[PDB]
Amino acid sequence: GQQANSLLDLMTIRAFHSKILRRFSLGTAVGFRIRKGDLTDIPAILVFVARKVHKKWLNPAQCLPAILEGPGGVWCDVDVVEFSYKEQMFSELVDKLCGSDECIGSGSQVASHETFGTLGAIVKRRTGNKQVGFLTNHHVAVDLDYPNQKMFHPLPPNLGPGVYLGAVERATSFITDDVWYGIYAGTNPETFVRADGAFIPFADDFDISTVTTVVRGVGDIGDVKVIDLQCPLNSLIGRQVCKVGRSSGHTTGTVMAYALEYNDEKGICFFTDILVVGENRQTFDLEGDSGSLIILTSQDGEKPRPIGIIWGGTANRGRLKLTSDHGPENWTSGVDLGRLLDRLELDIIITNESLQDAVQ
Amino acid sequence: KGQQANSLLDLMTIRAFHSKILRRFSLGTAVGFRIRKGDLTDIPAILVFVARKVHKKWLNPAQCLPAILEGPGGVWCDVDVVEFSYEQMFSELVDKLCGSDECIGSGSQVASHETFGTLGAIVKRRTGNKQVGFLTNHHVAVDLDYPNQKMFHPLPPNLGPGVYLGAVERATSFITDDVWYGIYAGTNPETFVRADGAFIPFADDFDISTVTTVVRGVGDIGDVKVIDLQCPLNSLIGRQVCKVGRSSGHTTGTVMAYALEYNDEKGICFFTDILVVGENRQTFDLEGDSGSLIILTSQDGEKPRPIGIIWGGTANRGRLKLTSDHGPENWTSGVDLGRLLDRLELDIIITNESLQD
Amino acid sequence: QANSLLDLMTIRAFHSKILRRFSLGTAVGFRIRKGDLTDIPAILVFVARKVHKKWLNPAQCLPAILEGPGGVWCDVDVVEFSYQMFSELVDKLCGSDECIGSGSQVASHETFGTLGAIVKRRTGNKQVGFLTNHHVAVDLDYPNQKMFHPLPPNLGPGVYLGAVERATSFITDDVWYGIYAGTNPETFVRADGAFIPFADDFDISTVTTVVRGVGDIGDVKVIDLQCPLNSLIGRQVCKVGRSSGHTTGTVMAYALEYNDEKGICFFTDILVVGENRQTFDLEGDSGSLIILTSQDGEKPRPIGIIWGGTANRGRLKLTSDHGPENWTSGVDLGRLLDRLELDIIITNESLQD
Ligand SMILES: Nc1ncnc2c1ncn2[C@@H]1O[C@H](COP(=O)(O)OP(=O)(O)OP(=O)(O)O)[C@@H](O)[C@H]1O
Ligand SMILES: Nc1ncnc2c1ncn2[C@@H]1O[C@H](COP(=O)(O)OP(=O)(O)OP(=O)(O)O)[C@@H](O)[C@H]1O
Ligand SMILES: Nc1ncnc2c1ncn2[C@@H]1O[C@H](COP(=O)(O)OP(=O)(O)OP(=O)(O)O)[C@@H](O)[C@H]1O
Repeated sequence: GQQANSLLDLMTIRAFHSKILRRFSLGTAVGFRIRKGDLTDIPAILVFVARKVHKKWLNPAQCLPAILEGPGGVWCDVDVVEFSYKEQMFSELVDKLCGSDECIGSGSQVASHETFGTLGAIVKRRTGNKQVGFLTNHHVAVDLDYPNQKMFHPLPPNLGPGVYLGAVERATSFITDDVWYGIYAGTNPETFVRADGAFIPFADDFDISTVTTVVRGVGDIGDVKVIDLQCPLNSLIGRQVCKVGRSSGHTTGTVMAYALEYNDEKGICFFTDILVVGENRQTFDLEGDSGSLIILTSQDGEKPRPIGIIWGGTANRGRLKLTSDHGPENWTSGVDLGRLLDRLELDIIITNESLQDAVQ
Repeated sequence: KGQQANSLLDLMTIRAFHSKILRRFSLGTAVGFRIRKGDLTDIPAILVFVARKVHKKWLNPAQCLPAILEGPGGVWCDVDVVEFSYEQMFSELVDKLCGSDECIGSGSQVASHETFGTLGAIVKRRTGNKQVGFLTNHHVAVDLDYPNQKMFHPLPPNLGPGVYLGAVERATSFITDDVWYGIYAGTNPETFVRADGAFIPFADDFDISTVTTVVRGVGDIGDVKVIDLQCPLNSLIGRQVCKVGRSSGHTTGTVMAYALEYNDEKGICFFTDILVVGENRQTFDLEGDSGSLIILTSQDGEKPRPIGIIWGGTANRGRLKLTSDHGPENWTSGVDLGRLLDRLELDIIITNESLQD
Repeated sequence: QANSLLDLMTIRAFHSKILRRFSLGTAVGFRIRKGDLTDIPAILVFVARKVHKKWLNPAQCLPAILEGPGGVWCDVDVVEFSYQMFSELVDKLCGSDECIGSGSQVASHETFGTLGAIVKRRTGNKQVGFLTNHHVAVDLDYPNQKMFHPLPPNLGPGVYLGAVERATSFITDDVWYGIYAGTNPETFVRADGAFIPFADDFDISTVTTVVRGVGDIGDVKVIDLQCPLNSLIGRQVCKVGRSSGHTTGTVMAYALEYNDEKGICFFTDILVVGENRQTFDLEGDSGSLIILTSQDGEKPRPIGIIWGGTANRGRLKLTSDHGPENWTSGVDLGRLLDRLELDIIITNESLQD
């Protein structure tokens, strides 16, 4: 008879009641109840519909209950959100990240022969030789069917001047929920979590001595921050995050929901990790920022800690409307950094001391 | 040496008397107040809508319209040359008129299986059953490619949640000028005015107890104000009007011309009744506002009076230049409420105690 | 065993729930086996694709026998639905003639069409005219159009025929058929029809009653819903159209029921397919008269009017070593006549008087 106070409890409650909510919803996530336009502190399951019609034009069989109970007597609220399923910045930071700098690092532009992207972090393989490289999104890194994919910065040789970074070695795709979350967050045989990743070691002839580990526009970042499923709920949802992109530069935002699910028509259930909406009714990211690091804003004057990377373009998928008298605002979807570094056995490099010593 | 134009009727027949030279090089013609230097004056005139207003140095005398016309009994009036061509709001009212409220009324969103529209008002038929329904335009109501077209609010069941309102009962199509105005306004055997409208009865099992007469943004409206065609010209032209729409919310405007006539290539001459332009170069209605009530803004502190409804959502039909320091601004066309209340015989409900009878 | 149409629609109405699960439509006719029609009454089930009964779930295998009230049984057939001629007749039906008649080209300001038969209202003034399809006759937002032959004055030389007076919209099956053919509150039997009176100043002396290319037709033939099944299904039909000219065909099925994703049930009356793997009407023959081929030295009798515009649309795909064939939909010209209360002037004596 207790109230949910962690992400695991809400995820288990949604798993118990997966069939009721999905009947008239375009998606479902777990977070904080949104009332009168801003987050409250009451845990709730956020269900996503296409329109919020007053419950006077709804038959009784379409009015979702506001309270659900799960295993062991855990209850939580139900909140209904109105979901929906090119302004490039010009500044001194975008120019440097697009290749007008003397060094490469996080937020820099990485390109293939066909698509652009954004450099993520500078990572390290935890096993074997422990080569040095970087990690990004495979939708900009791996072309489905050319046999080899090479990395160039800023542009490929067939499009402009650039240098050859490396080749894709390991790439990730949708994985089962059991390995990712550790629980059965659903009643479907085929539930996959989309977490793109790509480890590209630097070439043996590369000039790696002109790379940096500090984030341009954020300063110095700390060690990676893992997301625990049984921690207080106000530790992930409702916090302040930032991003450095090649197209939009430094942008700020906040975390709105966790564990977004889509349920395509063919029957496969796809989970999306994080939901980020920009601040001051701005956009958190453009299209082309896929790969940029997502870092929590420093609190009580500590070192900011990356918590994930941007999946890609969410404008095509749609936007969301927070209860207000203003127009809808788009969102941004992320991926957990911890279980994307564990699945690839990668280590975050924050300073040059761990870079110089491990380049041997 | 005679009398000057001083009203709408019998000085609009002056255009009928001279409908031979007016439309040779013009896209249309209306009657109202002369516009000079961008402001509306008080001299009655006949506005001539051309697609390009050049200075009188590059015109042969053939296409130079005179500034004075004559009619029956020695009546004269001026001639005006006007340049004339032929994304919803996000606020709280817009949200309340699309299903976020607990009541329905004028300005509410009414939808069919294909189109979108706005609720006109709450009405009663003056004979027979006397059931309380509502009225709108038919470009949203009727379809002749379906036997039944039903109304849902906010959305049809095949597009989203909603409630069933009713079906179309009466919708008079384009109607001739003789019964509408009374005068033979034109020398064309086939002259029609597009008085689109549709009376839609409420469902038998529809909850009446959740509908209202409040305009939701104008306050309380009075009895319908008929456009009497024997009053001075300063009774319709130049007054302030307003509307409530599902897309554009609540806006305001002014009346510039009356009885705008349009002739197509096939030969049929079509009259449009009311010309409205926005204030401060703002728009008066978006696309999807067709069927919204047009209400005169009340002066001297009386109750506002509805005088018409919006014909169609304008984005393609209308652009006119008033001043030579700003770009063209679109206009909105309306239909008289009071002769559309006669061919669709009705009675407007203005209080909440006329809903319980 | 059913031996008529009346008890053939009744079984489908009784079993209109299991059939609609995996079908694009349903009609009543004769069983088709190996590409030819048999003499066994059956119910045609129009699926999107034919597969062998081994890649199908047990609930997706439609039974071959259904029963209805009164202990009457019928077979079930599964069909695979897939929902200008240059001659001297096409020229004479397009404006080169010295007279107007059946099969002539009639045009509105927007669309083209085809004249049907010369008709006469049975009450009131009894003034002559003609009847055709309203998707040519009526422009909806302008009810009473003017009729011109061959072309409107804004498109070419022509003469003014008249203006539409009465037009037929969707009709419910209660008045049309008589039986409640369907357990659906909204079942519509949308028979196109439009009587266009001739103008008072029309010459009328240049109007014929013989069908160009068929000769002299007899009186109209009504379709009785309870008769021997080989009286309508399996017969030979023909037409005279403005676009394709004379063309022969064969009636395939009766009372076709197509569906739309709105919940409202519709009905189509007559199914016709071409002969020798040809097309029955290409485009613009909407309104052409459907006439049974003369049998045993008789006079051909009109039995329907083409709905039209179903060549670049519906294909009657067969699973017997060939490409899809085109089907044409028609409407019974006995009830289109009755509910508009008209006649059929078959000879010159009834036109003059
Ligand atoms: N399937 C549905 N589609 C559209 N609207 C619905 C549906 N189900 C419920 N609603 C409406 O959603 C309303 C509640 O949204 P919500 O759950 O957030 O309440 P809230 O947070 O208290 O209020 P607020 O709207 O102020 O954010 C319900 O009370 C009902 O009016
Ligand atoms: N067919 C035409 N096309 C373009 N311009 C025309 C045409 N006919 C007349 N004009 C010119 O329009 C000008 C007159 O406009 P108007 O009729 O408004 O007078 P006005 O009200 O005194 O001036 P304004 O409104 O511009 O201050 C004259 O130069 C007139 O010749
Ligand atoms: N829903 C369906 N979709 C596709 N195919 C089906 C379906 N149901 C049945 N079938 C196949 O259709 C076959 C029969 O078609 P039909 O009913 O006409 O038999 P038939 O006339 O004896 O043979 P023929 O195919 O020679 O015309 C079934 O026996 C089965 O093989």
